[PDB]
Amino acid sequence: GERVVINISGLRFETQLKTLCQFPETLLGDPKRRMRYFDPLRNEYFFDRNRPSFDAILYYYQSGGRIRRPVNVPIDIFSEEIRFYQLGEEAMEKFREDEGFLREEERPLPRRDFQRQVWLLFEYPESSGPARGIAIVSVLVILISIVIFCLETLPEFRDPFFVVETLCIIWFSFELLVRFFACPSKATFSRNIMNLIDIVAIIPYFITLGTELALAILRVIRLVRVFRIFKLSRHSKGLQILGQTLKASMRELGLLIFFLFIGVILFSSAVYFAEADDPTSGFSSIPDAFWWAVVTMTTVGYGDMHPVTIGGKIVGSLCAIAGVLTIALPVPVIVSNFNYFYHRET
Amino acid sequence: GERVVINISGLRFETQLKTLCQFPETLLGDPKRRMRYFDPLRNEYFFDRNRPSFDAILYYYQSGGRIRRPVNVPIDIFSEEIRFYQLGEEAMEKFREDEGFLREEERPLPRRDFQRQVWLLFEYPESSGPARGIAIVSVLVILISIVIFCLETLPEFRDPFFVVETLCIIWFSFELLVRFFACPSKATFSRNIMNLIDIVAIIPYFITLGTELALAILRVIRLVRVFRIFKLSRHSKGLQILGQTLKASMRELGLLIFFLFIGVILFSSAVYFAEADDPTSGFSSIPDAFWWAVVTMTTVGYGDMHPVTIGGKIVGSLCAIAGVLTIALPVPVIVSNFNYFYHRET
Amino acid sequence: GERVVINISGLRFETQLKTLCQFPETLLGDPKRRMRYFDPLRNEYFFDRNRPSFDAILYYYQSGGRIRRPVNVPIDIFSEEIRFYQLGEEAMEKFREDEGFLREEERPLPRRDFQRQVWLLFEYPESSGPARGIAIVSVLVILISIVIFCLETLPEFRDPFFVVETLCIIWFSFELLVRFFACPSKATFSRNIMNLIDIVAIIPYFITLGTELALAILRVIRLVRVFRIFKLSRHSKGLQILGQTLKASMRELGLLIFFLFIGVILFSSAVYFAEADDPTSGFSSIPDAFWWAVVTMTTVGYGDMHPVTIGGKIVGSLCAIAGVLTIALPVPVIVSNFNYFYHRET
Amino acid sequence: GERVVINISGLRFETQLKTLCQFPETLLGDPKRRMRYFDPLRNEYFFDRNRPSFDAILYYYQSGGRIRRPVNVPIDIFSEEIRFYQLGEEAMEKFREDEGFLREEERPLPRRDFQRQVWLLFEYPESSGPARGIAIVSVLVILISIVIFCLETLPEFRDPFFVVETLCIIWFSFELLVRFFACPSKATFSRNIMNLIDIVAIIPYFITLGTELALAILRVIRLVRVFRIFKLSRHSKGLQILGQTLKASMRELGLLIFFLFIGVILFSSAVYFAEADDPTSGFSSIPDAFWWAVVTMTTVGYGDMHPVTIGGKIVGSLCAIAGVLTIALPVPVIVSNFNYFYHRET
Ligand SMILES: [K+]
Ligand SMILES: [K+]
Ligand SMILES: [K+]
Repeated sequence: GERVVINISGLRFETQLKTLCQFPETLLGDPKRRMRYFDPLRNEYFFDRNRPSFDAILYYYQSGGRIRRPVNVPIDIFSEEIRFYQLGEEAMEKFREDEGFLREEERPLPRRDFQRQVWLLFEYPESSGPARGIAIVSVLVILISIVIFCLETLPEFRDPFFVVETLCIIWFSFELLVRFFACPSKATFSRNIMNLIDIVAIIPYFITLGTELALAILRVIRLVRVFRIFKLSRHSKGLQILGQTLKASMRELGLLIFFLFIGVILFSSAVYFAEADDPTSGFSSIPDAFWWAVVTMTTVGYGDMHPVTIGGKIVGSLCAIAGVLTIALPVPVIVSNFNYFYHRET
Repeated sequence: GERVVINISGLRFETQLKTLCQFPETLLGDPKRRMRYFDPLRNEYFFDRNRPSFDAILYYYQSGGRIRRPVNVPIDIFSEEIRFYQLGEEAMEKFREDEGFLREEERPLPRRDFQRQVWLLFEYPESSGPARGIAIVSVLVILISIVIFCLETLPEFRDPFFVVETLCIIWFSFELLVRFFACPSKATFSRNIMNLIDIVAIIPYFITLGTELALAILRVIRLVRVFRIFKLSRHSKGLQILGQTLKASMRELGLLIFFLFIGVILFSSAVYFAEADDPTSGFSSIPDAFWWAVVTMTTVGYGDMHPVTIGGKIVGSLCAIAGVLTIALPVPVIVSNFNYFYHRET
Repeated sequence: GERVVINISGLRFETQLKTLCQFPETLLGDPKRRMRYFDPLRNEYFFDRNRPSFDAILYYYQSGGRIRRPVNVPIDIFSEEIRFYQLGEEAMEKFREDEGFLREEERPLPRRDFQRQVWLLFEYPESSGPARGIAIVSVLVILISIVIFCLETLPEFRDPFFVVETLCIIWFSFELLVRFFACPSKATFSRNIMNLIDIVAIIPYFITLGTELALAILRVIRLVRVFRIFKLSRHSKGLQILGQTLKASMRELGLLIFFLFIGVILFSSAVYFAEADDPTSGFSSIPDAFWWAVVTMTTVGYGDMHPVTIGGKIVGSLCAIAGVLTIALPVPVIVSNFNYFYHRET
Repeated sequence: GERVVINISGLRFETQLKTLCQFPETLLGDPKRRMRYFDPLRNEYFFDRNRPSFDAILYYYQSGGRIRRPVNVPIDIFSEEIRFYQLGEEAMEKFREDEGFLREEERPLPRRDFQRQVWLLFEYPESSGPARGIAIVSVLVILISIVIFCLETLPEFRDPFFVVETLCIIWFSFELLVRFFACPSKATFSRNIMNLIDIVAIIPYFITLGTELALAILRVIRLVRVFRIFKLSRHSKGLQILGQTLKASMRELGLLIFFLFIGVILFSSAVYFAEADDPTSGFSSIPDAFWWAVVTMTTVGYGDMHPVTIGGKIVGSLCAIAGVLTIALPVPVIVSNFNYFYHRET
């Protein structure tokens, strides 16, 4: 039933020896490290230190390791108070996990001299000079492949285009093979999103050459060749934050599309029933005002043609207001996700 | 005039025995449960516990049951401190009512073996496999009734449509009767909004069949058949949150419509008086610029036709600014109501 | 050099007798009211009370009347602690002036039996039944005068209109005379904004009748007859909050108009210089793209006609982005003013 | 091993004499200034003062000069507590640098009687009457030069314009020479942005006169004459805040333009591939839907012409939603920068 008096510069605390011996790897736990500060006469351990920090430290032992920082104590002061009390790296990364920093992982490096040099050359551009050369050459090759895609579909042209496209495909396949064979773990390579993007960027050229030298299919292939824009996400950090934002916000995008569908059916029905007994109106069905309701609710504008009645113009006024209301509701959640993932960098 | 000294790990509190005996059902109220911690020599009750939590607990007795959590104490720590002090379930749900959680109701179940099984089968879809089957069949029947409504009004057609519509009405009436006759309390059934929606979804078919086998009326009936979209609110949780948001925000919607009316009258008057002495302008009245002012203030756009004078274009510039200002003012209150009801789920 | 020990339920405070006698109208100031709580043996004044509240109360005397509420003490608890300490109504309305409530004025009533009855009948509608009758009759007369204004300017008509307009003017002048002759202070009557609005609502009828029974002038008079919409601000509380918002935000409205002017001159110059060597473009001057730049920056839309070059479409893309940026900057300050004046009601 | 007891009105603190002597220029550091408050009997220094402020002051010595204000202490109370403790102007501007006020610089004045008078006359308009006269004359000359620029390019005219333009250039060069020769430090003059703006405002007149009395070049010169709008930034404080905002937000503007480029390429590709097998569609290439995708994503509107298929209208619906999402993401960071630099004035 022995007690112990800990005096943090005038603010006197008291507890049991069991609570101090529950963590016998800290400053106050072992009976010899804390006799550094013991005063024989006053029977107390005088720590000329910080007082709100010590009431948080004393709660950590009582809570059996549950941790929190008081709201009136700054992070650096509390950090070096944890360090002074030598609570433990367990308690330190508990405090980090509690505050919410993502400082937990360090990705490995290949176990050889040759692999380490080519993997750090082709993967980490901040290292060397040749690394920045590979980065700038890669961004330029991606940009000219986009230009070749759009110029292919111009009507003055429809071969130099096949030669430029096959040079771009040679460079893409070359750096994909070099990145694959120089990686540390091949089990991780078929889980990165960017390596899947590079594979889908080089596939349709090879299947076109195969079936060409051996309706919906060829339209799918000509629209799947547009996924070479997403090869810029390796060199752009705002695009990676945009992908993280869009993955964290999938319920809000579904709600946006669902609310717009409900409003389009409702206001198309209303404007068609308001303009049926008028032979000079343009709405001939309810599936004919769908596009008018979409461009009125989003505020793009349908052009000169307008409802022609009085009830149709009252319905159009309500459609223009209701779209602003409908769209403005799930969008602050998506911009909060963006602000979170974006300022997480600092 | 006896005092009592309560020592929360060094932080010494003092009060009267009357204040402790005012709640004689707690830990400190009865004279035998709190002699667990009484120290005979120091004449104090040593609780090796949390200090800001205890100043809140000591205030609860003094305030005669008024409760609050200090701003520097987290909710779980204060919750188990209330639990340790055994303040009472009265004090615990007072603390819950103070913080503002809606954890108060549990809706009943029918008092029989048969009724409980069919009511939980047709009302709670998360229970069983047949429950999810009934849910998916119901959503599919609602969707094909919407498709039948719009395809009915196409002009290439205007019978398979009557057969599909009467099958949909048979399913709606069947599940309405099964939900009605299997419910616990029939006094609650004519107060849910969704049961009223189901009744209005099946009424106009039956009154059309009745008066057909026995202007504004038939137009009202053909526009009241569109309320089958709101039968999706039973299966969608975002739509229920949208209804709660729109009911909590009825003053702000009235202010939005009132501000837009004031602006439409004002800017229509101004643009007509700016373009009266010009024979090539299109505004022939003040009730002819109402629609131009609506689409300019909302930013939809009126199309190619524009004011034709210099004063008319100065008035149009001010209309385009004033609509943004007018609309942007009552909308943050509606999106705060949405964020409240939406994150209330977690 | 006498000290005094004040013991707030265990938390011991200490000060000088000079600091307590500096306010000798309070509980601790006079030497007989505070001997209610003095303990002769322990030489202290035991107040079984609230501890953070007492450190704020002890600071009030030291600061010579400067007051503040601690951030960890709620408003009702601190209010009744001020009341318990009987600091003074001076200190109580200092605390109210510090927190920022507008509970300071009570507007007078006429000093007679007859004047008090007609002034409360015609000014305060929440009193009686005839008061609500006068309110509803007034709103209906204002609404039919607005309808008469717009129907006057229709072209099928251009007398019942003169009879309806002269009945509306008789009612406006009647209630203006009754409100003027029944008011308590006639010095305040020519400072309310609403009485000036009523005078401007009845003036142009009388000057038209005078000069008619005795270009810019008559156009000014026909546009000054539109100020009868603002007679609804007496019966509407959202419109009064809108007027307070617009008066508090006059620097931000000037910045909005100035930023839009800078952008219109800049992008009109750029699009004209990008499309000068092309005979099929529509911009013939820099003062001919002013209206295109206004409707592109505000997002209303100019219609089918578009820049016709490549440099003109690059300039148009930048105009569409820059308007969103320019407009979005001074608008959160205006909506914060609105939220302040609007939630000030509760 | 001597200790010292400091009693802040009942709240007793304790520390070592080394910690107090570490700053021997303050109130508690020198052994004679603090014997003002020493009580010989109780062996303590009684400061009838503020208690949370003193725990912050005691931490300052322990942290070796690191400073912070507690979150529960207001700024004026803590300021005069620092002043009472005479911590030092070093500690006072450390506290100011910690809170984040920009009260650090005072710009010099010329070292002569004549230079000081003309520099304060032509640079500081708030001083005198002639200073405000120079300010109003300068703003009027800038405004008529803008009017001359636009009226020059009207087609009814294309000499009074050369005379008005040469008078404006004489005034600009005159005040530039007077401001240059009367300044204190000529090393600072070629680093202000506004003096560079004045030089670029007077250059192209002189090079036109030189090469005229001695394609892309003359188009560059006729578009560089538009930089006379930015001479209003000396007389306008909202424009200076806009320039500070736009310089602090250069990463967010690049992200806005990059996200819009990605979306334009994506939705142009999709709408062209959705409308290729239809001879009545208007999209003939992917570089022909670029402008439609820009005006649909920004909500300006493309006019009457619309996608003509069903897949094209589904793609157009997604384009109209995706632009709102894309644009709304980096814009709250720019408006937070604006609010910061704008309310920094108060
Ligand atoms: K538009
Ligand atoms: K728009
Ligand atoms: K349009």
